[PDB]
Amino acid sequence: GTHSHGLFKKLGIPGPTPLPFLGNILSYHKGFCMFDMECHKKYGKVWGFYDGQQPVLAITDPDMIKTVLVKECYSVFTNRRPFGPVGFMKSAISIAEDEEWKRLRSLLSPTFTSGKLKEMVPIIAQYGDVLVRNLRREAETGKPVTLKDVFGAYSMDVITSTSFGVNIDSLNNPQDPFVENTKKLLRFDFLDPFFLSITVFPFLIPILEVLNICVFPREVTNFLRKSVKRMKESRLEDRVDFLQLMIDSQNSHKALSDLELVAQSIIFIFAGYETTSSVLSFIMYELATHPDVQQKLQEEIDAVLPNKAPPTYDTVLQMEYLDMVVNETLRLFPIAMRLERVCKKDVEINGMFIPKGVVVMIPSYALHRDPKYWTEPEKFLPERFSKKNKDNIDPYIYTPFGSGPRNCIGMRFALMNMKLALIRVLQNFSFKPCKETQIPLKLSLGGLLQPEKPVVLKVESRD
Amino acid sequence: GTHSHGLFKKLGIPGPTPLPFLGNILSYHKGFCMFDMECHKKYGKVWGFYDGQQPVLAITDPDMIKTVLVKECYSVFTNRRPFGPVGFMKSAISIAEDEEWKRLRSLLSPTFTSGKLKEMVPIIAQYGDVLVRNLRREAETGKPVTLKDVFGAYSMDVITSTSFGVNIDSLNNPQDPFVENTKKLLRFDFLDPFFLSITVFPFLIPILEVLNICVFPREVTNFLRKSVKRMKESRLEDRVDFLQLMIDSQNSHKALSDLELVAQSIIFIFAGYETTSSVLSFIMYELATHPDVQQKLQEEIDAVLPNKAPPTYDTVLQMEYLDMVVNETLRLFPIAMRLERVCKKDVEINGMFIPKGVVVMIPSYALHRDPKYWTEPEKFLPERFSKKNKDNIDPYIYTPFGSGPRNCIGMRFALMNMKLALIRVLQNFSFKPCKETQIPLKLSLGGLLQPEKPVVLKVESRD
Ligand code: HEM
Ligand code: HEM
Repeated sequence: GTHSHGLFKKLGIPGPTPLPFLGNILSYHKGFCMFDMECHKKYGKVWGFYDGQQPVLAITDPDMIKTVLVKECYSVFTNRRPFGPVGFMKSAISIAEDEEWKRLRSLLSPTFTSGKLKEMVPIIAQYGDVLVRNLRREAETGKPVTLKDVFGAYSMDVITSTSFGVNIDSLNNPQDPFVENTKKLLRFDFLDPFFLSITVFPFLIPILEVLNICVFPREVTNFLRKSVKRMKESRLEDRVDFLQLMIDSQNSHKALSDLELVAQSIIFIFAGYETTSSVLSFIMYELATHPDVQQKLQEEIDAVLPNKAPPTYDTVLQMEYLDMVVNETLRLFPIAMRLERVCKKDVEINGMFIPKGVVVMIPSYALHRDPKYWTEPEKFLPERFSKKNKDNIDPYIYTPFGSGPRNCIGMRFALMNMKLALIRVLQNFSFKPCKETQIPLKLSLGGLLQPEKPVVLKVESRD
Repeated sequence: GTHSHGLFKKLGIPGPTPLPFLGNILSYHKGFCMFDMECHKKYGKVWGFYDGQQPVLAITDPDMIKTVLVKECYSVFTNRRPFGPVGFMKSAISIAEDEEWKRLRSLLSPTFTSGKLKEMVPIIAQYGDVLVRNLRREAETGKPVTLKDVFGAYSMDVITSTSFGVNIDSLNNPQDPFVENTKKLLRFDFLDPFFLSITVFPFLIPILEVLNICVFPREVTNFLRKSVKRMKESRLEDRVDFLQLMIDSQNSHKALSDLELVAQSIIFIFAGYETTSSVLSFIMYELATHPDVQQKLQEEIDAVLPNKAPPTYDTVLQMEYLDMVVNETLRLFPIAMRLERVCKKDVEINGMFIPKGVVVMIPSYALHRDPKYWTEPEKFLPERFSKKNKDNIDPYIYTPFGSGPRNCIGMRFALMNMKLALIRVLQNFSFKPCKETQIPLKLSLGGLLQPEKPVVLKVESRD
């Protein structure tokens, strides 16, 4: 339980001294973000710690971050950390490694071009209209609104239609079989008891795989696998969704196997579902607690889109203050918290030796709130991202979507999705705090960047 | 227990149908060689089977064998099969993989040049004199001699002196601490209950490694590790052995770490100890049961080395009939039985697709006795290897030392070692069957190519 706990000592790298077997995981009692902030503050630009026996090297120099995420991505820093028993989802692009990831990224990148996105915009926009209709119910009864619920439904609606052409008002069909399955693809809490145990007993992962025990719910993955087979078999006899693009990609490296395709369909839900709804909720919390910013944003929207004109791909990209609001919220709440890459081979990068097998970690949350780069980092200040000020932002300090060849493949889609939701909602409503609104917002101490209590807000119709 | 058991069926490759969990391991009840001979006979040039869940593709075409062992060695077929919990012996050259093997092979190849070998010959020759002295005791009492005992002692003597400068008459110091340790580095029986269980439960290997349970005896490896540290620390203050060559290589890729060095010292014992003594025993069994061949060999020795002249590097390499006898015995008894390489990536080689992760196996024992290539393959016929006949021998059918960049690194040393022993012994003695000699020889049904009963022979002094 100590074998590798001498590594950073031998390399002269500072960090919290690890306990046998556990390493440093007891320092996670306040979650990832507080641990990373405290280590940054007390150890400086680089430090190392141990998740069980696994050494993790944290780096904060932007030039070093570029070398890892960009310059040496294919040669040395290709893969993320393996995390638990995964079964056939081994073929999902975010979990695949080395040449197999490189292949999958090539097969799937044409699916995320601006041209495919623009062709999807009318689809996503339809569910913004559904969102507004549902919000209007509660704006009329005066009941406070739980944001994760309404933005969760929106997120689900956009996924099911843009992924499979499945058109559902999920907020009002919460027991449609397709919705009750996809709702279960939530983000993993890596500080929960199962994942803590796997970190201390990583040698048990092969035992779980041989028993077909999978961190992705078996019932959900099998429902989706058989649903997809049915859509594929259909369709053929008699759409601009991700499934159709992937189906088309199967007829011209060696094509995308049928199982590989279902794995991507599932991982796209997992990657986009709770991420989008969380960020939307943080944004509306910031707008509700900064009425001046909400008004300025509604003024911009009304100017670009007079008389509640429906948003379009081009009109969205025109809105600079909208972009500034989205960007500043993601500075405060980079829901990934950390970026990680395994070091595949002994390397020396910009001054320091990094041994094979170390996980190199970029603490996005901590860098996003680092006073060296950000004046008053705890304040919500969209003007940081104005054309005036934004040139002073280092792209390797601000990394809410990662960076380089393995960054977020759905970044453009997620930005466009969230902005289209925000536009439609703000055209129709203003959001204000309740007495049940938690002000200021407290973050959870678990493994997910989420509010301590669900955000709840009053919705008032601008009509 | 069936996941991968459909692979050869899907590829249209024949082979014995596997049972759940076990695969084909129940067919090992007569050992590796009989299983490989029977499959070759009933399935043809290629077949597949499963060691538990691991698929193994057997190949017999010499052009395909060259492609695997030679042409695509670095790109695709670099590594042997992982086999059990190995601990720090992970750094031993025969167990290392990919770039780390390539590095170790580069660091260690200068240690096995003809020039280093010739410099070692006086050392090895000294223990041939010790062998003869010990044999003479039993040639005088008339007691039959157990070959593995006398050739085991010889093998040990040559190792301890050529590896560490440790000069011991091990047959008469059988409880010297250094001898009692090195005697334990015997070949693994992969059909024994532990290794059968590991084959059926390969998922338990990580559990064993985390508990520091190692297939190499811990007490032996630690005795040798501390012995080596003592020799290294000594020596320095105040030799042409492998240790000295490796020590010298540490002062000019990034040099050979201290632990890496001890790992090679241990693996060289493991690789050469029981291998050399087994082959010597097979050779003397063939000479004793073919007196005409033994006489012709003694006649050649007496002609090259009149009046029991001591053998030299150059005189050994002059003896053609000696070479033919050694080579034909190794045709009958290729103690490795099989050569193996893991397929690192999907490839198509000479006509057939081979998927990633399959073990490609070359059944040396079966090819060595294949009637297509060998007239009367069960007969001991040294004239096969005469300059007359030897051009008709395919170097990828006859592979007692493997082939290509990852062949036996100690091949020249082992040949020179065995020949020097045979020369000295045959200069002084003739070996004849006893009534306790098993004729014809029966092979064991376990996992090692060894006689069923120990070979025992009468030794008669030519004086
Ligand atoms: C606001 C919403 C989202 C945020 C903040 C976000 C953030 C991130 C981050 C930080 C990464 C890691 C990048 C790196 O390691 O350098 C990532 C990866 C990824 N995201 Fe997103 N993401 C979001 C939405 C989405 C959506 C909607 C999709 C799919 C439609 C998606 C698909 C992926 C995939 C596949 C990866 C792994 C890429 C690869 O391994 O090649 N994400 N995301
Ligand atoms: C008659 C005695 C010996 C026989 C029949 C023999 C046979 C073999 C065979 C068939 C291989 C596998 C080659 C392949 O996979 O293509 C091998 C590998 C090897 N042998 Fe030998 N061997 C003998 C003696 C020795 C000795 C004396 C040493 C060391 C001094 C040695 C060191 C090695 C090593 C290190 C490997 C692995 C090479 C690598 O992985 O790079 N062997 N041997």
